[PDB]
Amino acid sequence: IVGGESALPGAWPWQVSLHVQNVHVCGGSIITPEWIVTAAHCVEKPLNNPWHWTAFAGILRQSFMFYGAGYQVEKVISHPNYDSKTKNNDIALMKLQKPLTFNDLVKPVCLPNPGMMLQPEQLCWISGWGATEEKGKTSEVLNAAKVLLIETQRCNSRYVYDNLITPAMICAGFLQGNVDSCQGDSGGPLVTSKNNIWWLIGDTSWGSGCAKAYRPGVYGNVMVFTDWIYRQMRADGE
Amino acid sequence: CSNSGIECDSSGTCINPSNWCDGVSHCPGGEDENRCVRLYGPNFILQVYSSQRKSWHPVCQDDWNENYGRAACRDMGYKNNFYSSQGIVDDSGSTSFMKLNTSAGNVDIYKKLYHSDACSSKAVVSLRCIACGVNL
Amino acid sequence: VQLQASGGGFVQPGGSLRLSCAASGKVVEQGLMGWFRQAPGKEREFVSAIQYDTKLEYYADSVKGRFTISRDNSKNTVYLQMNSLRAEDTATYYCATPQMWVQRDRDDRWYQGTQVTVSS
Ligand SMILES: *[C@@H]1O[C@H](CO)[C@@H](O)[C@H](O)[C@H]1NC(C)=O
Ligand SMILES: [Ca+2]
Repeated sequence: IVGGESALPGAWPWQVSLHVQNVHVCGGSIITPEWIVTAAHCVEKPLNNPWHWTAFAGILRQSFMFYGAGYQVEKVISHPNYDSKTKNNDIALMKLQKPLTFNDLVKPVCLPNPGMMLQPEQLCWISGWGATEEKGKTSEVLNAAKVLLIETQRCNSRYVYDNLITPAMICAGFLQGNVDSCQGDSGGPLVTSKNNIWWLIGDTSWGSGCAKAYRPGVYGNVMVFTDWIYRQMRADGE
Repeated sequence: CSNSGIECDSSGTCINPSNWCDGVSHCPGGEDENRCVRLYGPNFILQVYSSQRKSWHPVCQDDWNENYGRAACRDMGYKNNFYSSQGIVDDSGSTSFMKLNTSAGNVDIYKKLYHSDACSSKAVVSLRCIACGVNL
Repeated sequence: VQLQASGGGFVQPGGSLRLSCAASGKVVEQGLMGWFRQAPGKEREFVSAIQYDTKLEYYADSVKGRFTISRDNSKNTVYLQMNSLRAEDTATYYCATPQMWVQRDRDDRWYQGTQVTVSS
């Protein structure tokens, strides 16, 4: 996260750090005690193997994410229509081997319902352990920042992303830059508050540079994917 | 699709809306029978797709209780999760409802509801399947 | 962790090469090491990966059976033995960790490698 601030304990209790061989690789968002929403570009081969992945919840610092303090991942499911070249349908699910214990530090975020009626420049938050500067290293501390939705019409203009933003993507950030997601934030939450509830509306998907002007962050449009998400959870339960 | 047909996800198979959520799996992956329950809007109005009317309708509060709400949550994939439920005034502009058949038998939750033009309780079910979206 | 790939060169079709990946940094961050390649104008392609204990390896379909990935842990060096090379294998080959190869910016280029050319 570029241009944000450190997060307090419990500020973003759905945020998890997803590790490959005990090293942070991607962020994710808790939606049930066992299901985590993340990005499909985090789990392309050979990272489609759940054996590699552990999730860390309720822990703000990478150095406190010890081998054995994490939840082993049992299943990794990428969106069936994920296209890596275009980044289209960039969403995935991870199922944990055992349920999380919800408390003050670990809580789920709500899946968005049809008819949220979000504002064109809805106020949102991003969080993650990504770099705080372009070309920077993974952040030791969980950060978070305020970003605004950017209408897909404006984001697809010739001087921004030039018709690369599909209906499965949403833009957020600032056309003037300075505040953005960055390398290491992939898969993490883009959330918004409405009716006094925090909703998961995006997962950090791609970008060009970090916090550069006319290159805002692009996120998977979670609203489009909820039918697929419910189908996955329903099929798992019985 | 043609003639207001509904596409089975992205499979290229379109079926008549009267066969959407009708208890028989007509789609290649059963897409027509596994997304028949949803929560609408920021106030979680419980809606069920009616195969008779070919549209979504809010669930009438009549005879509804937590057992039925938990079945709805399970149909959406929430397994044993349940948080809250309330009868509220409808504000989604609905002109009819899905009403509970108390003697419906042991079927899917959406097949225990039939289309009805009025709720006796004058309220629709608001359903929350999991305690989510709260921070500091 | 800092990585330095080497061992590339120009070879004939059917020839062989052996690439090395020297790593410096904490070994606890090298539990999964990978090789990927990129030809001019083409998208980068993942090639192979290996677990630190060598109990698990991975190969892309395009190189399976012809490439072999291995490790020498007394030197923290990852090797890529490339046999039966074809012209379609021409690219710059890089080694990386998951925290490096999983990129929010797909066209970012902070990933230095070794050039491999196959041509008669
Ligand atoms: C309720 O279900 C029973 C048992 O299947 C059926 O006989 C009856 O007609 C149903 N009632 C309504 C109003 O559809
Ligand atoms: Ca049907």
